[PDB]
Amino acid sequence: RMPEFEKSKLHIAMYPWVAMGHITPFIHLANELAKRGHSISILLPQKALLQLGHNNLYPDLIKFHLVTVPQVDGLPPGAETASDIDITAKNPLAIAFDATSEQVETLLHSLKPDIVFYDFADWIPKLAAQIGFKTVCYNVICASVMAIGIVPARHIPKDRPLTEQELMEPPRGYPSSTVVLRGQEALTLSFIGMDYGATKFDVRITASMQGCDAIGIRTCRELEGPMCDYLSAQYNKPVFLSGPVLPETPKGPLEEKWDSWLNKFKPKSVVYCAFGSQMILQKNQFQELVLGFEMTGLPFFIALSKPHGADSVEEALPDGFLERVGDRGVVHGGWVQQTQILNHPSVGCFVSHCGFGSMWESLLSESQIVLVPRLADQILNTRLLAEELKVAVEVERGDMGWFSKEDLSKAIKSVMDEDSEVGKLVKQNHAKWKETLVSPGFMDNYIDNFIQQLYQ
Repeated sequence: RMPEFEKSKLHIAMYPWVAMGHITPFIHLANELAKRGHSISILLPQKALLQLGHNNLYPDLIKFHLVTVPQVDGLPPGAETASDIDITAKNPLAIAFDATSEQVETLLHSLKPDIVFYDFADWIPKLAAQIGFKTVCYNVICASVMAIGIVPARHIPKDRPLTEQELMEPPRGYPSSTVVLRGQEALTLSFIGMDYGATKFDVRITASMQGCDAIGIRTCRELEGPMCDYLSAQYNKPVFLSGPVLPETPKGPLEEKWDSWLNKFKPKSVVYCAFGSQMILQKNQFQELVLGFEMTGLPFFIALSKPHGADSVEEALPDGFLERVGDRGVVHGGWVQQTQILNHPSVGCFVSHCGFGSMWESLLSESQIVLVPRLADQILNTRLLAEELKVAVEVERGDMGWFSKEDLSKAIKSVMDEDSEVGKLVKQNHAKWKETLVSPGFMDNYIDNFIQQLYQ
């Protein structure tokens, strides 16, 4: 036997893409790593520090280092993150981001970290070779959108935009016939061939992936093992999984008004619906939605933003809706405590867009899962949950993402009717999966095994 000793802690630096949606998960990962004693240097612009710094739970070990984003052609005056731009400024922000290379080179030279985590900064490997650190290309998304998009096995012609049936065809070798985009959904993958600064996106991501020592993904073998294996083979790189790195669930009690309203109903009977804080619907689609909920005859709590055009949610509701729904249903256009609502024992169904966080809140809950995705990562997550694992159902679509009230109602009723065979299938499968994903230590073991891989 060699004697025990206390393995020495790592210093890890992170330079994530300058979006609140990229930085926040890097911080949550930082917290899990610092919890185990490791040191983390996170490089970010000051507006991000201002908005997100509160998320750092271990300031003795997690330090923030400011990175001034240069001014360039096309860039709004004070802009440091994607929160400060419209989609017409995407390339200035990318060019500006790439122009932070000198300022981060200096910081990394000064900090001398063991490992650096990055995503969109494909020039970080060049610096690794200079300064002598290892790199992980850490992706805060699911493996499937990575596997189906920018891999060597997909030819992406550099002169013209990609076409619908090209985008719709998975790369050769892609290990699923279920977790795929159908027809017009392919269009949502268009970003893979787009421009993103001086270069196209696929060139940047191909370089990030090819240049790293390991690929990191915010996911699990149990859900996306084959996808991870596929990526590994495509880039000839190891793939380290962190697990989903979910933040500490907000405790704090539920607003008295909503709790009393929910207590009016039988256990596991209310349908809750939210598509997260980004998305906003067209007025007619919003009206199909609420009517779809009326048709179910079930009680319902809808937390959606007022649609484009309207002055409030009340204004947007079709004629007579409030009167005939009365007790049964709420349509709230402001912020709600999503977590505490889903945990109310009266809630029994969650209708969501299958964004990353909502996917995981769904999988970990006791409610049945109904899915209405918009973006490529959301559709792919949805295929995983509804087609492949069958722990959820997905609402059918049409042109432009349209969903019928008939289909929305049918889906909700299909999982809430006690005699529905589809509903029993998804309920039992969901319970099997939940049991695996909350078995004690499951998340911590992902983190601890991730750290072990970092040590190599």
